[PDB]
Amino acid sequence: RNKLRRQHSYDTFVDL
Amino acid sequence: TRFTEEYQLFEELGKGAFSVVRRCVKVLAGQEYAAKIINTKKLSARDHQKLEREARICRLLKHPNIVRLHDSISEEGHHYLIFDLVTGGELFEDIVAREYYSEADASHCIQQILEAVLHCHQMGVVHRDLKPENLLLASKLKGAAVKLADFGLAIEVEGEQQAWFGFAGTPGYLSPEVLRKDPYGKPVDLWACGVILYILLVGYPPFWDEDQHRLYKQIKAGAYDFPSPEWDTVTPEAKDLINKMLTINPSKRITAAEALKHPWISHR
Ligand SMILES: Nc1ncnc2c1ncn2[C@@H]1O[C@H](COP(=O)(O)OP(=O)(O)O)[C@@H](O)[C@H]1O
Repeated sequence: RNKLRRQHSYDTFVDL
Repeated sequence: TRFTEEYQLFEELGKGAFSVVRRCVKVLAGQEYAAKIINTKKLSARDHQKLEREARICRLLKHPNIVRLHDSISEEGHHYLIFDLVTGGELFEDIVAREYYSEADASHCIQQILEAVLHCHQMGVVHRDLKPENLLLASKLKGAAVKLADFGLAIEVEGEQQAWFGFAGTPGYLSPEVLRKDPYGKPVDLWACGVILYILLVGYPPFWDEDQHRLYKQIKAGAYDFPSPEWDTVTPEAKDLINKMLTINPSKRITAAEALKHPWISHR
């Protein structure tokens, strides 16, 4: 349905 | 100072954020490790703070399902983290390659993950960044141990004392309390465990949207479900554990200790 892609780590709030 | 003297570099295992992991042996001992080689010169102010934190936090953690840090050494322009060697790659690449796991293999997998998280918690460490990318497999062999890694975003907590420790982690895996900018603590790791279990059983995540604004709406609202047909043949006790983990109120949210006593983990 959504499928699985890799996500990165943020060390602050970064509006994307 | 004292890495060049005790350790011999060998072949590259991977690259990263101004890091290069090589296999190394401690010459005299003869034992082989992974040396994470970090470039001090090219690191930000903020990156040094993490390196120091990663080093301090990792030193506390002795567990079979955590990647052990054995040594941390500062020479001119280069910092070396000496870890257990792990040769099985990320849980991520294994979920992608196998698409999804059986309830049997999902239970065995998350059980190890929960024992890693439980150790972290009992030592007053919250990870904040649980995801398949940050779990590694011991070796390429059968039933190799899942080992938790990447404590670059991990925080120390005093007992059960919640606080606003900052907006940190991976959008898809973040907890509602962090999204709501609430004081948080140990329970955030159990929301991530929720997301990992869901991913394990059908091979896609419970919360997605192109728009990060919408993704956060879903997560804050706990807007997930168990679509037909792929979820139809999945036990109600499997779902029961996910719901208990994906509870938007961290107070009523199941703990690592509880999750391990859950009938879907404990017997089989
Ligand atoms: N202990 C280890 N044994 C073997 N390979 C490792 C080990 N730690 C990290 N690696 C691998 O080295 C590469 C870079 O890792 P690192 O820079 O520490 O973190 P990240 O992969 O999150 O950037 C990746 O391929 C990672 O899987």
